Amino acid sequence: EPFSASVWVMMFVMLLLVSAMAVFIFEYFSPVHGPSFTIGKAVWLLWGLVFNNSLPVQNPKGTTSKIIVSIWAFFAVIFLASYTANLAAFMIQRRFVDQVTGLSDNKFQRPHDYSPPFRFGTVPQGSTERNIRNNYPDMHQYMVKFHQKGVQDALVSLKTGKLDAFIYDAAVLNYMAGRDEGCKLVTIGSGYIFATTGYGIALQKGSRWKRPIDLALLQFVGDGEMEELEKLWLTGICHTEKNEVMSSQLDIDNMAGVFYMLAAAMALSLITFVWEHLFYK
Amino acid sequence: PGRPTVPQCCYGFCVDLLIKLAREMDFTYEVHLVADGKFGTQERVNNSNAAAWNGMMGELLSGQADMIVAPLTINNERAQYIEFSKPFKYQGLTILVKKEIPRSTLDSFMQPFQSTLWLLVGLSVHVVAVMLYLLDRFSTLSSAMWFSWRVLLNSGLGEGAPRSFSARILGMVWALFAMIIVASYTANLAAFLVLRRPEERITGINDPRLRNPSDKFIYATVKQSSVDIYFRRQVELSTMYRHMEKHNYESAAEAIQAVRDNKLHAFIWDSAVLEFEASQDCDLVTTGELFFRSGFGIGMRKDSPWKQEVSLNILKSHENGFMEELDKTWVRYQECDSRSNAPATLTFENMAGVFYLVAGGIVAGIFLIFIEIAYK
Amino acid sequence: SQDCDLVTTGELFFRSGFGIGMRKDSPWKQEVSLNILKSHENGFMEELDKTWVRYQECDSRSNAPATLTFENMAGVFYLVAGGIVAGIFLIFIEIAYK
Amino acid sequence: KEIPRSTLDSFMQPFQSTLWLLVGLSVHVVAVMLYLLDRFSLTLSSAMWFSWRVLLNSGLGEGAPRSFSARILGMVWALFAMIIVASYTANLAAFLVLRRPEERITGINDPRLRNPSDKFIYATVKQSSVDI
Amino acid sequence: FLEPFSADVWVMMFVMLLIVSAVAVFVFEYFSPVFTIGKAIWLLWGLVFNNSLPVQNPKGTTSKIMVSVWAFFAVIFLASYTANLAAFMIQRRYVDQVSGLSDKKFQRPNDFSPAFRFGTVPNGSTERNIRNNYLEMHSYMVKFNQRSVQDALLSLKSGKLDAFIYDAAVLNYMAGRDEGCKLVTIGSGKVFATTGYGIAIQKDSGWKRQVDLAILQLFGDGEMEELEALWLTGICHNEKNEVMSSQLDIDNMAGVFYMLAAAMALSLITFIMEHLFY
Ligand SMILES: *[C@@H]1O[C@H](CO)[C@@H](O)[C@H](O)[C@H]1NC(C)=O
Repeated sequence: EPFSASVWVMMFVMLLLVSAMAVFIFEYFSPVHGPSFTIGKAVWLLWGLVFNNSLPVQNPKGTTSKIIVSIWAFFAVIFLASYTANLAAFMIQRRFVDQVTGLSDNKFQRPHDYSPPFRFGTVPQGSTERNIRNNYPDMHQYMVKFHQKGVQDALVSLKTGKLDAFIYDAAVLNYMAGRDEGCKLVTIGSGYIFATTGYGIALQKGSRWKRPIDLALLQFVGDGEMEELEKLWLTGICHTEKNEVMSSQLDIDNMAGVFYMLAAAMALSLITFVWEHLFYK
Repeated sequence: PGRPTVPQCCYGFCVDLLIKLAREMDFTYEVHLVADGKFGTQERVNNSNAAAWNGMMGELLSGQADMIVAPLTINNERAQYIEFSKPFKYQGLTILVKKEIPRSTLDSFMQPFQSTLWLLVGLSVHVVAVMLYLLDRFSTLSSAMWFSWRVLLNSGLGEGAPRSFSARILGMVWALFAMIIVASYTANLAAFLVLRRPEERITGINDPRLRNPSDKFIYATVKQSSVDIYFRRQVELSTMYRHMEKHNYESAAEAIQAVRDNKLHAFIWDSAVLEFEASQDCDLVTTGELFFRSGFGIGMRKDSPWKQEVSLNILKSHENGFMEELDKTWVRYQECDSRSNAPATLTFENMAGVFYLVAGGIVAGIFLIFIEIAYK
Repeated sequence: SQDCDLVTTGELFFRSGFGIGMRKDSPWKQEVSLNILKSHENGFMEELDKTWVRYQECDSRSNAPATLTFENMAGVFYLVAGGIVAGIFLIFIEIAYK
Repeated sequence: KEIPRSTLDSFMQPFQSTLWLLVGLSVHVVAVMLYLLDRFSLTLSSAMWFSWRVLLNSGLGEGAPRSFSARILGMVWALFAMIIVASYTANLAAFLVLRRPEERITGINDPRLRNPSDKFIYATVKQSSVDI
Repeated sequence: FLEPFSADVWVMMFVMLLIVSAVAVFVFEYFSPVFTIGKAIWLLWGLVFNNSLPVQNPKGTTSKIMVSVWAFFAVIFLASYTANLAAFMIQRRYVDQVSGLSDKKFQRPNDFSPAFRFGTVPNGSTERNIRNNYLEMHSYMVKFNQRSVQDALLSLKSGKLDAFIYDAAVLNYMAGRDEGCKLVTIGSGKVFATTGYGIAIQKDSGWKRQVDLAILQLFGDGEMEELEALWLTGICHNEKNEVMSSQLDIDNMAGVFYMLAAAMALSLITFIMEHLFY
């Protein structure tokens, strides 16, 4: 598309250059069989040479056309090189990230409508169950139906596909990504949990060892060790660099997009048939 | 299998050094290898529960061997007991283990194969012929199909586009997309080239997997190895100390083998002994940053009036490049290929298949010419 | 996210969290937090952050083709037109010669 | 923000132009060499077109080699020309190598934290938690 | 493309032609009562390497089609060949020209026609050692001697000097704490005259062993690693450097161009030979 703002118009402009080249050429061809079809071939013949050759076309003779063509050929070559570079850039663009809206997504909000069978679930007796019941009661019931108990239950289920996906404290889940064997599990989008909280410690309501306790704790926040503890226990394998992916199945829906353009062209040719079908007297 | 003293021939870097000293030094030498498998470390003596380090060193305290010529790391725990010369080498502990990388022979074309559509659309290229016939109406099949095959393959056979100009527009479209597909493939071929599937676990000091050991971390060292002191003293590593201990070996040959045999996923040892082996086989790899650096020195019983001279002598060996010359002289002879990407004649077999298909083709060809004969 | 001429360094350090402030003997302290907790759980907090924060984003727009790189291509295009004119008279002279 | 990058014509100067000048000259010599023997036992222009056919990849096909020896010559030179353009496709490949590594600065690892560079000034807000 | 070129690809290409040649003569002759020549060789040539071949196309149905299949697979291989060379382009060891002084290039500047340059700080253990072992290097380098390490750095950094030589710890820290990351340690920075910093004492009477003990306790505690990260640790950690879009350089293709010229000469004298046959 980027070539299109400047490049696509110039291609049309490129055809206009071709007419001038033909004009120089026509005089040379006939100072004064039916080579006149050549200009048409050039529009088509020139065009074929533009994209990766592969045109039997027709053999132009006029001396000027060979130079003019070589100038265009040069262009076509560097175009292709440019096209390859753009494709080369895409290989970078071909990074596959998870496509989901998490809790917000309709797959979660209205699970029944989808034909495919998928289920989300969480651990029993959790703080969230309540959030779910205070978000969607029905969703909580669905989670209750497919209840698991241990991390590894969920894990295996996810690795086996018994469980479609799994919601839990992100911190732990991040740690799970921190410890996956094979790195097949990721967080939602960026990983914002969408529930915001931090760990807390109980104290007798009457008790206040915490107000006194608080002071010690902050400096601890400030101190480098929390991060040491992080590095000590929270360090996780496969840090999420904008991930990059490749496919042995290529793309069949992108291919379909291509084929839709193709199909459009087929329709256009049918229209030109119609024009001849109903050609004016 | 039964081990008893044995007369043997031994040749080494340390031997050349020793004789170098012997020419430089008046003292004459007779060498016998220590009976103990390990150099040895100070340990509880069973019921007595208190004992000399033994092995190579205790024999030294004991006086069995007056002087110790070996590639031994120099540390304070040992140092109080005995004098040590200036250290010859500065080797650091790394973990010598690797997994052969996984690469694909069938992966590049596969991008089509699995896409499935790559084939199906080829057939639809053939179908476009039917549309062209439609174009012909109200203005050969073999030629058409062949023509379609050419656009995938730039055949340029001869006849060209249908008489209708409009019909011919699709030719541009289908060849357009064919071109695009090929190029796209090439890009995805490069996507294979991008790789990076492998994940490095080498930074051990900052590593997460190594610290929290498990049955997936069957990790060891050599039974009674200096690193054990590090694990010993490092209460921080107690967990690892035991995790390590339970899997330890009497020697490097078995310790390297376990990783090679794949009995043990990881092996921990120092650089001087290990890197040479890393060059020697190389399937296995060293990872991370050397930790706990040390320089090798000769071990001798205290008060040796020669240690000082020895230190001067080895100092000279460094000064005159002798030490250096020797290290290049043996180590240099072993090399490991730098990371690089080469095709290696793998993916070529599909083409082997093509040539096999050629044979099938020409066999079919006798029936194809029969057809001309049949219309006889 | 609002000014594309400015960017952040990647590392995040000194992780910390902001909060409301009152004197220790304030009679609204118990009430103020319960309210904050309720707003987090309810989603009110997400509405405010999403409402205000979501207005702006920076993305890696433009790809790499044509554009500035294509400007010198203009020069290339200028080079094709110039060459043909000399050949006209020169070619005619060559024809006259032989 | 970081600085931008140069246009393709500018990019061409680093590799494309010198090779084009040297190689283009080389093609004429190769064309002359085949004729030598042929001459012994606009032909030059035709030879140039045949050799240029590879470069632009126009493949005008205006002319064909005079003798079997030339074809071996063509077999030699034609293959070389193909290699030369494939190396031009390597040049094609080189254009996509323009991606910039750039720079990032670590909170503690980076040199700036190590020293407030005299040339490199950094700061925060006065009487703030960051100051503390 | 070296492995594929080395084996099977060429032999297979001959067979396809040969199969076609047998079939084409028999089939073509089958098609017309009233031939595989060089043109067939060109066809192996046309199908095999990105077209650009104008000589001919065989007049038969079975072989021609088979080759179009070949060509399509061959194109894949061509594409892969491009990718193979792209793999080269992906990374490169831009460290090819280096001297470790055991080469003798440093031993003499004069052997190399342009004047080379290297220098070190005078009144150093390095300079004294140099004078002791290598005289010529000292006597030559006296001109390239520099006032101070910042100034020695000025001679390296702004140009007017190629290489600088100094203590390895300082040079390694300097590499890490480099304003420009272009400066890199020689080779692996593996140093000759392997040495370490030392602490003075008077003579045989002194702290002796008790003092050394403390030192190796530091290693055990692990403080030195922390202190290394804080004081010693280096910017732009010395990974193998990666070069992108480096100016094109040809040396092996130059060889190929020479192969071409030689092959031509052979065919020219072959024609002479043939002529003589007569
Ligand atoms: C060594 O330093 C001393 C004191 O600055 C100076 O006098 C002398 O010139 C220096 N050595 C030489 C000859 O460069």
